[PDB]
Formats: sequence, structure tokens, C-alpha cells
Amino acid sequence: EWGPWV
Amino acid sequence: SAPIPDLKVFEREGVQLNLSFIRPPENPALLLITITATNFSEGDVTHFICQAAVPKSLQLQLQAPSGNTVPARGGLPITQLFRILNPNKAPLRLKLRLTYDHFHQSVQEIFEVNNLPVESWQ
Repeated sequence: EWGPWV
Repeated sequence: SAPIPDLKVFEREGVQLNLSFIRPPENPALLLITITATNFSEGDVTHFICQAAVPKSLQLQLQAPSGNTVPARGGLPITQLFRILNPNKAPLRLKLRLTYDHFHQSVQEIFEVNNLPVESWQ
């Protein structure tokens, strides 16, 4: 559900 | 462009993080968030790094920050631009991970940002 840390 | 109010999102021993939002009318899918780090404590902030994450349905890019230090007593802030694309108008969720040194302590903070204005994604 959450994207990667950027 | 209607103004969207800033949101204060973190404070610890004089170090603050603040969000500002811009929704360019000429690109409705786009949200530009600027994080601003200030320091009114008696000790410098060093090695400051901010990471961010959004739901998978959104796209996020980070511009290089203005720097990695925030001098004590209201020194020059750090600013960093987040570019978010959200064409499907999914509710914006944002989490942040901060690391920095301050008073010779290694600070590690992670949290989801509450009270994001609906204007930042509708």
C-alpha cells in the first residue's frame, strides 16, 4: 500500500 | 491560485519541521510540498536527512535539500522540495523519517503526518 522511502 | 495554509508537523527541543503546499492550477495532478527545518535551540542541527513516503497510487520525487545543517538560534533554514503526482485524486497520506544530530544525540524520528489539508489532494 505504501511506496518506497524517497 | 488559492493559498493553502502551512502545516507545522514536528517539534523537538527547538527544532521544527513545517510543510508548505502549492497546487499549480496549470497542472492539477501536481502537488509541490516544501519542508522547512528551523532551529531555535542553543545547539546546531547537523547531518539532517529527511525521507518521505506516500501511498503506492501516488508518485513521489525529492529534490536535493538546500543543505544538511541548521545553525542554532534561528540560523539559516533547510528547505527541501517534494514533487507529488496524484492524478486519480487519492487521499494524500504522507510519512516522514528524519535523522540528524543535535546536542550530540543521534535523532531518529518517523511518523505519519496528520491533518493534511484536503486541498493538497482534491
